[PDB]
Amino acid sequence: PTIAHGDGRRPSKQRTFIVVKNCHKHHISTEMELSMLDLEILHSIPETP
Amino acid sequence: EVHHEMASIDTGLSYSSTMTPARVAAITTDMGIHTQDFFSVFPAEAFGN
Repeated sequence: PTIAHGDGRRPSKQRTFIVVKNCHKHHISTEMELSMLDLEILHSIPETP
Repeated sequence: EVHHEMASIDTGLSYSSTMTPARVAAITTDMGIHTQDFFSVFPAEAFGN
């Protein structure tokens, strides 16, 4: 909004802003080293305690 | 263009509203050491030679 001027200094025009807002696309990445000799017993089925 | 005329009448016989300096929010100009250039503000006058 704007105040309508009372005097004849300048015409109290309307105001609208066209603003463009650029987004912040972030990438987060860790690692988790996991040993394959646990994967080998992951794939095997167990039968003994 | 929408005009809006408004009329204000004073229903009191004397003053009814008061202004006062409350707090200096800022001193805009500085109190520095300048000088009005008289060769700029009285530019027509000059010496003989």
